[PDB]
Amino acid sequence: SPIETVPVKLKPGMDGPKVKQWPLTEEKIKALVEICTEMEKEGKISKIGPENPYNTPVFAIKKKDSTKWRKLVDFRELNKRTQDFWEVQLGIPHPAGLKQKKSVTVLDVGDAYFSVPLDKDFRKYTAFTIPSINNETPGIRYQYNVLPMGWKGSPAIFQSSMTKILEPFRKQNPDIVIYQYMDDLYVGSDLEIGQHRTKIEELRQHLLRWGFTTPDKKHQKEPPFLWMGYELHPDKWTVQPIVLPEKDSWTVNDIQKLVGKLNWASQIYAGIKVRQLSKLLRGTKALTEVVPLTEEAELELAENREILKEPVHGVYYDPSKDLIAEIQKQGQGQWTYQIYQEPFKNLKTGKYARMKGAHTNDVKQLTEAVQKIATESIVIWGKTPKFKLPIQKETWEAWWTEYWQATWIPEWEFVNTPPLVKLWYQLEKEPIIGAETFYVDGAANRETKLGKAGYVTDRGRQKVVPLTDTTNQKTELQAIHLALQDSGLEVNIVTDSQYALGIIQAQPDKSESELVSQIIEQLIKKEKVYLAWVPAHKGIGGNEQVDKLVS
Amino acid sequence: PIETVPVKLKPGMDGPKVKQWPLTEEKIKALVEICTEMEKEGKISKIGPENPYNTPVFAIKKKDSTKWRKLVDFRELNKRTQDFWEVQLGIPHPAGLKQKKSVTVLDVGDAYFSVPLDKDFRKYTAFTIPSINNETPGIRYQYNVLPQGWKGSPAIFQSSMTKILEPFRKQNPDIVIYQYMDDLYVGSDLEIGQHRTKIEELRQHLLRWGGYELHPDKWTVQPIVLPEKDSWTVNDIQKLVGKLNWASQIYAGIKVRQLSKLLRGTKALTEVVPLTEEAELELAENREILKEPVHGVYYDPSKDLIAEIQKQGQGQWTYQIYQEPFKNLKTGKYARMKGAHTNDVKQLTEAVQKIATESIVIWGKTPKFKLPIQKETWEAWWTEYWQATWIPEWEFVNTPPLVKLWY
Ligand SMILES: OC[C@H]1O[C@@](CO)(O[C@H]2O[C@H](CO)[C@@H](O)[C@H](O)[C@H]2O)[C@@H](O)[C@@H]1O
Repeated sequence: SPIETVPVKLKPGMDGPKVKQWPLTEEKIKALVEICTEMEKEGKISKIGPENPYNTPVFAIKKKDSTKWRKLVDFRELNKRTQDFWEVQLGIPHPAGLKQKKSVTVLDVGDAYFSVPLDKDFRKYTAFTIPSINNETPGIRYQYNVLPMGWKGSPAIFQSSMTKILEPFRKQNPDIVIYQYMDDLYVGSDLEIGQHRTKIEELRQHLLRWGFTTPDKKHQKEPPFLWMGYELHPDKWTVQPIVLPEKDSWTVNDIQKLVGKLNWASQIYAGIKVRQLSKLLRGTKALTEVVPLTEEAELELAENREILKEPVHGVYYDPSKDLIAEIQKQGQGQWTYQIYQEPFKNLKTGKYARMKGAHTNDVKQLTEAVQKIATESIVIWGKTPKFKLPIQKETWEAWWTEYWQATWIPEWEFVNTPPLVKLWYQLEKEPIIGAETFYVDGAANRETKLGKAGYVTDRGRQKVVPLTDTTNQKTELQAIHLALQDSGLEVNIVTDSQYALGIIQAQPDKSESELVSQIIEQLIKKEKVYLAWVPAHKGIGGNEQVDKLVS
Repeated sequence: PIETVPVKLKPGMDGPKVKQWPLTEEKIKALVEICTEMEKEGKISKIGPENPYNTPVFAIKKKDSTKWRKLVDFRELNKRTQDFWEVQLGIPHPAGLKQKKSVTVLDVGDAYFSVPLDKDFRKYTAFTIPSINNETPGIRYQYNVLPQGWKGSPAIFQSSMTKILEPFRKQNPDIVIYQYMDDLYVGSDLEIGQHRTKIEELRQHLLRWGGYELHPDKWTVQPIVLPEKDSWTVNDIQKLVGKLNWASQIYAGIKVRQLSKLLRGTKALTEVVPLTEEAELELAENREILKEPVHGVYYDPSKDLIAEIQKQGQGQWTYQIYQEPFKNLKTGKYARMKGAHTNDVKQLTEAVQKIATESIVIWGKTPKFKLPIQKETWEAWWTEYWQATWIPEWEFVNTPPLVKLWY
């Protein structure tokens, strides 16, 4: 309570909220009055009158099981008018980032927000009114003297306040680890439990001087500690149990809940997949829309359910050993990883399944997975791990030598875990002797959406295909598709499309486009392909003849 | 007793609101040591979340001096800051710096820490130190002094800097010094050992009031080259015609009439076509034109500089600097000399620093880079290899190599 307040402002040019009070049942009014009275006695709020013009609605909501009433003030209007804040909560602590400690305590502070005073000049804005019953009186108005729940600035101002209060204790006790998450304090030490407990109550006393209680109901002295959704044992940690929906009939929203639970489970349960279930979310139009599970989605769900049946634990971090990250490929652009220091003793797991780009290959996605894990490792442990990757050094070598963008992966060892990541074809750097040469071209009418794709060859072959509902870029892709379709196992192709050349040169193995996908399929089945470019409309060789033909 | 210079953001622009990225343990520890010391010396002040601005902070270790250097990426702030062309506090660029045997670059950033910053502008300088595993919330500071990395600090300190160097510059008229950001570039035509010493002298003089060696004289333009063969295949000629057809939007009077007609018909790419004597003449003229710089290209100080880089393999990197498309002011080739040859990203980051350093020397400012790299690959690693106290503007391009024009 005696912390200095943090000054806060409205946004420039804006006044406080002036929102009418929704009428309310006397039962709610009576409960609001009771609660408000207690808060007033405790000094959290003060009575104000009608000469303050601001207002925010107050609602009354029921308790978890007691039937006790709960006061909510809907500050949506005040929040839009309150200045922005730079948030200081940069991330979420993760149990795999903890080192083993000899003595551990988890504590909370009680009434955290209501222990921090609010800027005196800002208080008028937090005005709310308890209505009379059917307007018997205008009603009773209060304003906040402390950080309100539901105000945009409360979390940051509390977090900063608590950092300032713990700063003296941290400096004086540098071999005591304090994880501070909002009002929740994890405290680990290498002290004997007698001396550790002494230090705990020194800490409690320090918080009490500054107006922070530490109620015993929230003081945990024995493992397993309940912390940040986990269970901390001395040697190992556990996610609190995850229960998945078990519907007969699934809506979009049900699926969204399921994928979410699975993502959360994937931090420790290896091999979780959500691609087929998430596919169900595409192109839907209501949260209430019933969605039948595809066969793939059902198999994916059952696979995950198997994985969940078995118990799992993570272990804690030992800084004197290396971090090792191992990735397996799961198919359809899905990846799963484990992070460990000793074999079969995971710190945590994870998955990477994002589709970046219309056109890509497994080597790029593996590179993205490496980058994701590398970022997560710096967040959690402040360093980057060594990688074990299911890709040969020859494959990686062929990739970064031929691919034109700069690329890199840090120190990694090949691990033989099929399926391995590979390039699925490689364009020839020189024209192939003995191969037929195809001059391809496609053109579309911007206005009509009609076009043609075709080719002419050094062996006297030629073909033109009419296309409907197409584009310029598709007719060019279509032209190459035709050349691959009608040619042998070795072929030289000459296009004037920088677009089509650019896609294919990057050796994609998958695409959101069915046409590109077909082309990839074709490329994989050839023995050798050389793909060359010429500028259009310069009357050059075969290109001129083929351009002439599509016309 | 010092008076601050009133400073404004540009009209209609707010301060920077850029999020801090994750930092390694050793960079966090370095920043916490540096920032508590700076807080003690009053150069920065601990702030809270009621200040809504932020700028990323990280650290770097130069290769020859292995203490950590704090680096606040004020690119966003600098873009939003008032021009000092208008308060007449800008710094002219001396031609002739590029004509010197050697140029030595000195980190002169600390000198800014003796001049207070306008009280109403400090909130825009906020930065946040992260914590390993988010054990604690971020810790926020703002500057009370001219901050390093801010474009305004050289402008405001400009009057003071000129006084400090007046004796050195009158004692040494042939030395040329240009100040860019936190850096002082010193150039001379003296032989290395002597040049160095006068650098030492300068260092001492600077210390009293309160490097990297470059040889611009040996940066060389790498022009477009046409292959030379005796037997030419249809594909060779096609590749040749497409290259010259592209070079014709840069150079004047390049023809492909003669080489192109050699390709009439629908021919196998492997078929060798002998050169007409006329096409051999066409090739000759084009070769000669490609040989000498383009006529009509001059630097415009009111326009931004742009740099493109292409990976060529085996440690080689081509680049072009221009202001308008196809009107290159400089084309070059960067080569890695480390010996490891293993890391594309480190090479590109060293290429970017070297190209930017040349622009500072030549034109007095860095270009905006078009980087041949995935945004996410660059952002995963580049700070591991950065060694400049400035950071240039950049964007990410995925441009497949149509013709390998520059190699
Ligand atoms: O690398 C791009 C990445 O850098 C950030 C840092 O968070 O900021 C810089 O980005 C651009 C690089 O030129 C500038 O436009 C910008 O001013 C600079 O801060 C991110 O904004 C960006 O995603």
